[PDB]
Amino acid sequence: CPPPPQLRLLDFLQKRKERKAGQHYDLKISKAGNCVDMWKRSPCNLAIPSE
Repeated sequence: CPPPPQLRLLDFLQKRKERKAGQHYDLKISKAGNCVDMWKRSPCNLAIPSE
């Protein structure tokens, strides 16, 4: 059986997704760029510069 009203948004999204995906000059280099705790930093040990 179909869905009720107020959920037609699912229909819109389903039909829209199929159309296509593309963009020229795509500057993103991260799939996980949508994280939350972006403030965390791993403890990094630098090597002593020569001079």
